[PDB]
Amino acid sequence: LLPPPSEELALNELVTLTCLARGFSPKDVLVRWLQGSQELPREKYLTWASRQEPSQGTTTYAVTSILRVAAEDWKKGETFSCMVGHEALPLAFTQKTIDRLAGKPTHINVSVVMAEADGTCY
Amino acid sequence: LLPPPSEELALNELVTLTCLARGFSPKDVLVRWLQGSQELPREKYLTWASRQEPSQGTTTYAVTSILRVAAEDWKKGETFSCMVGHEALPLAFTQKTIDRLAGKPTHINVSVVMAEADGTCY
Amino acid sequence: SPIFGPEEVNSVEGNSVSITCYYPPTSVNRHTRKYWCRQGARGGCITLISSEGYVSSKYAGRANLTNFPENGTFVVNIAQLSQDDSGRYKCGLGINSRGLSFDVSLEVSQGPGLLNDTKVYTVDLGRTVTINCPFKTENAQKRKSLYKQIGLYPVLVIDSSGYVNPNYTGRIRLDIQGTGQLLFSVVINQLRLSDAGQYLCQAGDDSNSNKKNADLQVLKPEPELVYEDLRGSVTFHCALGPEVANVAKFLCRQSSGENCDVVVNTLGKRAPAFEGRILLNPQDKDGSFSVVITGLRKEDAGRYLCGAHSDGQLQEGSPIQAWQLFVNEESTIPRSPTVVKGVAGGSVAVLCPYNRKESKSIKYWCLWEGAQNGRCPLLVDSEGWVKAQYEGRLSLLEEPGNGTFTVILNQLTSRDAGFYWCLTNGDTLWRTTVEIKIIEGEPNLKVPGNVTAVLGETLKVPCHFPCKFSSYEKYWCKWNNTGCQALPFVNCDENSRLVSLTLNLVTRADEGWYWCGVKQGHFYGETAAVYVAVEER
Amino acid sequence: ERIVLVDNKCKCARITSRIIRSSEDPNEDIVERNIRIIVPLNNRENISDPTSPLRTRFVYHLSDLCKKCDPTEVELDNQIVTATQSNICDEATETCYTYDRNKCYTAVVPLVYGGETKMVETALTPDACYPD
Ligand SMILES: *[C@@H]1O[C@H](CO)[C@@H](O[C@@H]2O[C@H](CO)[C@@H](O[C@@H]3O[C@H](CO)[C@@H](O)[C@H](O)[C@@H]3O)[C@H](O)[C@H]2NC(C)=O)[C@H](O)[C@H]1NC(C)=O
Ligand SMILES: *[C@@H]1O[C@H](CO)[C@@H](O[C@@H]2O[C@H](CO)[C@@H](O)[C@H](O)[C@H]2NC(C)=O)[C@H](O)[C@H]1NC(C)=O
Ligand SMILES: *[C@@H]1O[C@H](CO)[C@@H](O)[C@H](O)[C@H]1NC(C)=O
Ligand SMILES: *[C@@H]1O[C@H](CO)[C@@H](O)[C@H](O)[C@H]1NC(C)=O
Ligand SMILES: *[C@@H]1O[C@H](CO)[C@@H](O)[C@H](O)[C@H]1NC(C)=O
Repeated sequence: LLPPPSEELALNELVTLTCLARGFSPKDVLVRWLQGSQELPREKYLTWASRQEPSQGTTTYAVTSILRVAAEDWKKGETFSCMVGHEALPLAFTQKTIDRLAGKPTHINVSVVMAEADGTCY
Repeated sequence: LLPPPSEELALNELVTLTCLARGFSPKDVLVRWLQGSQELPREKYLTWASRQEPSQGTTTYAVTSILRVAAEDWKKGETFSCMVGHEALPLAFTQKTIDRLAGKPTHINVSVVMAEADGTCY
Repeated sequence: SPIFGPEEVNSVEGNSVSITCYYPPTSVNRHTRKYWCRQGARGGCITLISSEGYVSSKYAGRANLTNFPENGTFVVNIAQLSQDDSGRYKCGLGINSRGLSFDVSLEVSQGPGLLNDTKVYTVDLGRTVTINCPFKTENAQKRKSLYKQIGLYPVLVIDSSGYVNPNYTGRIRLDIQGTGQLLFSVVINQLRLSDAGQYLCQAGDDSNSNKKNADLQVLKPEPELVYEDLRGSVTFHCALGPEVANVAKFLCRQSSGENCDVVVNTLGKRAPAFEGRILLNPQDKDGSFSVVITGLRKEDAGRYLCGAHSDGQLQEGSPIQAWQLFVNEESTIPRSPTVVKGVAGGSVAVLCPYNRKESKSIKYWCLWEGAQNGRCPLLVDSEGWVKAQYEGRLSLLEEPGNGTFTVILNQLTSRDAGFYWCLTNGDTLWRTTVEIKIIEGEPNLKVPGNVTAVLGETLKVPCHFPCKFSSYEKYWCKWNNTGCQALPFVNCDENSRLVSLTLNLVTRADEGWYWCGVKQGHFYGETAAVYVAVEER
Repeated sequence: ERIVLVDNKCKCARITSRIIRSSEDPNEDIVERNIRIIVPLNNRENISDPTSPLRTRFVYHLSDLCKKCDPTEVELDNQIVTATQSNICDEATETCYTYDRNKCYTAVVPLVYGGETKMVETALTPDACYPD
């Protein structure tokens, strides 16, 4: 489950999320979305078919999906989830979750170099 | 172009601005003053003659000028400008400008805003 | 960062010096302020002499500074040097607190005083020298030893009867013109850096251990500064003496851990990274040659050495020259395609840029053979000479002009792949190179084979083009030694094909080559070609 | 401090980046990013003389500094096509905070010559304005 592009974030409109599943052996799969704990109805998102991918012998398949949410819900701190059902999973389902503070940096240094010390170089 | 002295601002009657030109090889020079973006008449300021300064190598010259303006216009925020024309300048004239916020400032306010430091720079 | 000069500078007291710094010749950089400043400790970088007329109090009467705008250089002279002038300095442009500078190091050594009881000889690294030693009229039947005070041991490793060191083997002799008079001598061939120091000569001994000194100085060569830019070219001039005109000479590049890496040899070596873009020329009567390197990348900068040996490698005891190269990279040379693709039967067209104010010159076009040394036979010039086997498929055009000319080569084959150079007769040459790769496919334009003609009647030849060329202009030519210019006889009838050609009486003056082409006004494009003979009946 | 991404001279901002293959945990490593802002304390808001007082507020949008809108050349099949490189360059119009060493900045001032007036032209940066 992938975070939105920053260009979309710096415009104050709807932002977009992407789900990806790959490497599964029969072409039968289910994708659902969630917001917090509420399942969103399936007229709010677009999901493609399930096609096979170029690989080395053992045939496998892939599928994508997207979902566009409002920037105030993202910036407040509401979380979202993509959920995938397959027959070869032992508990038959998988979840991923994303929000802000996902790829936030760990260190920030700020230096205010005053006057009488300006020593930059070309 | 030099700001007024500190002790002239208290008596609140008139102030004076100084314009110095330095280090030019022929002794011919012109000096003109502006208020805002309009030229002042020639009979309102005083310009001395060009004289030869002490030697640190090649012989060079210097000239001065002063202009006396009302102390209310300095505190409104009017700008004054000094123009010097010489044989060796590129477009035959150059200028400097000054007002109340630039020169003996007694206050430095600066606010720097950086928007998206972690933002996939491509 | 684009500023360059001599990194280290040495002299002695009382002598003068001359320092040169280089800058890009843009018009801001010619009119701005130049300065020489002494980067001391405790913060500042105080200026000593400037371009506007400032001379300091310590430099009064001793120095000046001259700006040469057409070179892009400025020189600093300093006379009457002392020992307090040793330190770190800086060239520069503009304001000191920015960084448009270059660091220079200057060391001044104490001279000679009241120890002048020796006769010194100076010599280049890898040459001959003599050490004269006056033989006298009684000390013949002793040993003619020669120490060298390694520490303070008297280290006799030379005797004048063959009792030599395995270190100093193969190059030491003596030759007799003594037997009573006051000289004999020893010639030392192929000196090293290791063979310096003080020599305590003798010739026999009368037993007071009476001493004679004769010291030598061996010096490593001073590099010449070369200043070039990105996508340009350089030439070195290797000018060793005529003594080694039958030896194999070479050119390495110094690396970090004392390692030359051979760029060219005379016995046929090359790096892989210089394929297509290097030349080596035959040497003159003085035994002096030149090495040309084009298409300068960023990593080409560094020290270079040219020398001579029997094998073609940097060995100790060989005479060398030196250079230091700087690639500017704030260049004004326009960028260009490096590779140009084509298919068999099709055409190519490459643009070759020169300098705009050198437009009154003659232009050339190479083919880099690269077999033995590196060699440019010409194929076509702007005078009106073409090669023999390139007849009917080569031309040089002066359009678009004003920075660029154009050369067209069609009827391609799989053996036309190679590296090609473009040359002028101007003052300073850029030499640009392009690689022609041959890929698979078929040509866009389509013409028939070679046509005949009956004894005097109308000919008609078609020439097709697809709808990607519908936006463009169509023309023909007849090829001669001075290029080609278009014809009035064409129809261009069909809206998306069939630009024709009509020759309504076949004379003998038409039996040549004809072209069919595409151009966007000034820029040229694809081309096909056919021949038209005339038979007997 | 190894590879330059942005070197902007209308705002005088420079962004570099470097993969620091750190010592501990030698199969993972960090990505460092350095930003340098030089702030002029005596420039105006518009670059003319009497505009407005000295600028006291400086704003930098990294989505605008990293922008790329000049057309490029791409070899797809056996062809040269021209493409754009950005989604947002619907348009100079940007405000500059500093000058630039390689460009002139001039002005126009009316002065009197006994009779009429003229339209005398004045250089604001004298090093870069020689006709050459
Ligand atoms: C920042 O300041 C500059 C300099 O003052 C402004 O540019 C100038 O704007 C004036 C007024 O729009 C222009 O004057 C016009 O001149 C033409 C004749 O050329 C005349 O037809 C008009 O009636 C008017 O008088 C001037 O050409 C123009 N450009 C210069 C001096 O190069 C600029 O608009 C200011 N920008 C901002 C964002 O404040
Ligand atoms: C470019 O630099 C060269 C140095 O190689 C200058 O040539 C010398 O110029 C001085 C004049 O100050 C002469 O006295 C010398 O005889 C010149 N030659 C040598 C070998 O030193 C040259 O002047 C510079 N270019 C221009 C246009 O001045
Ligand atoms: C001044 O420059 C000239 C170059 O014309 C040079 O010959 C002379 O030695 C310089 N004077 C000094 C170093 O005192
Ligand atoms: C040559 O090129 C320059 C720069 O592009 C241009 O200003 C000039 O007008 C050109 N000359 C001609 C004759 O086209
Ligand atoms: C074209 O055909 C003529 C017919 O004899 C021949 O002489 C000539 O060499 C041909 N040229 C090519 C390039 O095939």
